[PDB]
Amino acid sequence: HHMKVGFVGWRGMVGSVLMQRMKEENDFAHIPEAFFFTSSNVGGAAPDFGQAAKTLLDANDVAELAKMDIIVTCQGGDYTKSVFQALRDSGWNGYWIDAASSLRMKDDAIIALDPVNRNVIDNGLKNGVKNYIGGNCTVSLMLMALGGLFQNDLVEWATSMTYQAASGAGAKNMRELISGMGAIHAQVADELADPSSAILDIDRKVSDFLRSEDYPKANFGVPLAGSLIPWIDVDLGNGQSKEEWKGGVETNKILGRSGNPTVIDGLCVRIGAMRCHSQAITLKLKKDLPVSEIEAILAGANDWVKVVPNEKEAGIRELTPAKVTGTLSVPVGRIRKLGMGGEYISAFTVGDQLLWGAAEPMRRVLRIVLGSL
Repeated sequence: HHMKVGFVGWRGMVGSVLMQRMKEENDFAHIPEAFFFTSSNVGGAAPDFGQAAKTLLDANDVAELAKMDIIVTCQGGDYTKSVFQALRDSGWNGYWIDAASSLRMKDDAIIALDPVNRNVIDNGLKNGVKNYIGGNCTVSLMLMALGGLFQNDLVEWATSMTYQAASGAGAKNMRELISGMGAIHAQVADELADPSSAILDIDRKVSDFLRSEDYPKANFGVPLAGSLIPWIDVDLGNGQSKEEWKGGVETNKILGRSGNPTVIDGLCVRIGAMRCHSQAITLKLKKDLPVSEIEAILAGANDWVKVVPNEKEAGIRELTPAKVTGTLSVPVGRIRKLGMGGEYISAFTVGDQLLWGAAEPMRRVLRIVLGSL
């Protein structure tokens, strides 16, 4: 009833979304003693959520961290590597709630996505698990949409072809995306304002610009605005990106199915959207069910998924980054039987990666951890 919660990386993008959400749900009213840490500004001002400690503690001081009962970090994997094992080596037996991928595949850690795996979280808490890690964006967003099928063991395999937003690469990448949009338009601003200008002239100027060294591409390396990038994260050397490899491993740990795991594969592609990830998925199901029953199973899974009837007008209104950005809704639609047989379906889902793909599972598992003491 006297728990001390420390926050690291609250000032970065993910941490800033977390703080915003915790303010919106009045989470700090449920935190007896909140503390804010810093890698740069020891003794400076903490964000004012009404907590007693108004000044920043040293994020790199393992003894200061060990004073917390719970550490909530959005600082990233390098930070986690710098202090986590040193903290545990000192005897610190508190809770580590982390956005980063460092500890995802450790046996003493749970990937928290409670609308999908609350039963797993509740069991770790009773069995002494102290590490609750946020899942990779694409998997968590996929399971928010499709958890009804997976949780019922109705999925034999799935391939997801993704349309991933810049936010997953960072604030700098989001700023570069909009800058590129502005620089593309500025090349043909006059022609666009002239209704009699030739489309092929506009077109040639834009395509020349995407191949010119004047295009702003410092962060992605290549154009994103006006283009796409069919590789995300590092090259594993087997033709697979690390983003694609996190697919099968993370999905099966969240559910608890690393014993007889479901195959999750596909291609991860960046497109010019700000912060929604979209996925076009082929699934082979273990049963030939009608679309209506599949849809009922999906709808019943959790409170945030939105099944969209498979019609044009609803699809283009509901299943887009324009609709979903900044919201907690996870629409899924285009549910159709495929030509290969009754057990093959398509699904298309859109989800905000800064919320369900990052900050939102963290505030909820913080509350669960606090509600357990």
